Amino acid sequence: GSVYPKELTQVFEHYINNNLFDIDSLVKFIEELGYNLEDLATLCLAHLLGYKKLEEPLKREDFLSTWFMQGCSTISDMQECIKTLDVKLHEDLQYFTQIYNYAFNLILDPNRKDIDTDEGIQYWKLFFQPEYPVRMEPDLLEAWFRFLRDEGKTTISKDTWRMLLLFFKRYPTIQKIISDYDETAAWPFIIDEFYECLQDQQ
Amino acid sequence: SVYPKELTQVFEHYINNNLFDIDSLVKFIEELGYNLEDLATLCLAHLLGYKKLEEPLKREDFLSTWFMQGCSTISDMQECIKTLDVKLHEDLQYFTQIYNYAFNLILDPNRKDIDTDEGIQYWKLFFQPEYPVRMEPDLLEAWFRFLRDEGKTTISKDTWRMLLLFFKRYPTIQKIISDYDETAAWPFIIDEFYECLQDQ
Amino acid sequence: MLKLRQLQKKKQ
Repeated sequence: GSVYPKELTQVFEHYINNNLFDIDSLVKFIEELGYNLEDLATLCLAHLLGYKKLEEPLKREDFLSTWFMQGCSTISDMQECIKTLDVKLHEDLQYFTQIYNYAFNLILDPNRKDIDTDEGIQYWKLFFQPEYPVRMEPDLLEAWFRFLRDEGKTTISKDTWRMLLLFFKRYPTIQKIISDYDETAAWPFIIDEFYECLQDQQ
Repeated sequence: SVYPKELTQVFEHYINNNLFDIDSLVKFIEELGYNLEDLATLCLAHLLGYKKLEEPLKREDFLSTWFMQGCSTISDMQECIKTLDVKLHEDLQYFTQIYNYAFNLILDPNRKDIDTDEGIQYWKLFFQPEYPVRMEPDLLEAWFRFLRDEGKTTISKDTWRMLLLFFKRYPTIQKIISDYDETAAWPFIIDEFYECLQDQ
Repeated sequence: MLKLRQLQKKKQ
């Protein structure tokens, strides 16, 4: 039929502001789930709930459909569902990648096509923590951030964002880039610039 | 250079007229060690990021995928697929993800739903006793019989997804009869199946 | 969800 479990509908109602599950709702929901906004697991949540844009409110039907399918009616249940996705974020490279690429689409401001470098950098700092499955030399990550700042790269395109994961797995160190990187491959042009910059600072 | 010679040689080994097309995928599956009817083939498809079986797999996607996984040789790929096949039997969330994914690949181009015939074909594979969602044999047979009897010629995504959840909660005909709630948020079609099960 | 906090500051 049509009625979701009362307990699930109470959860929705609890969070909404002036009839909408808005930005303030999602923040409170994350808080009550027991997370900080810095926690990558919050991206699994958004993805699980099918957010396309953070600016747009989450529809009731969408909120209810999603939890009904996870067998959740209570915060406790939802905590358990996210905890599980959080483990999968750390352990399953394919899932991490998907969530990584998804991050970009949410970071995008409305009406933009590239993300601002500062926002991008802030998110790269989250994704490249040693607990996560793509590990590289700290100096290399720092050199990348520094490059973007020093050379005036104020925006990051989807291609650059998506490709950087393969890049870092393929060359975990500055020296590996120096010794193996080929400019005539099909890397994003900004990655070619990064190589030249590193080549200079030898 | 980006990818090891061995990994590029695997890709190159399967190309037909310069594409990794369906013949490529068929031969890949066979050399991997599988039959087309093994559900592990869906794990493969899913790992390689297939949206539609009709579309040739891009070189870069084949290579990126296996490299990220740490595989260079066919033997590495076999190991990877064996593991996912175990995961398909052992890990219920993973099983559900693949189940859900199947529908998307079954879809003919230009269509929103699948033929009932094709639904049943895959249902029979997904519900073999080796897999994690187990039910009374008469229940699955009743579901197939209901689709025929009630003239259900087409299956929606909604129905496909909800049925699995339905069978997780309800492994027997008698549990459905005793415990199912027609007022709850199940699709109409499962509400009908419930009534059909009671009428008999 | 850092973006979410940014959006809060912009709305306030």
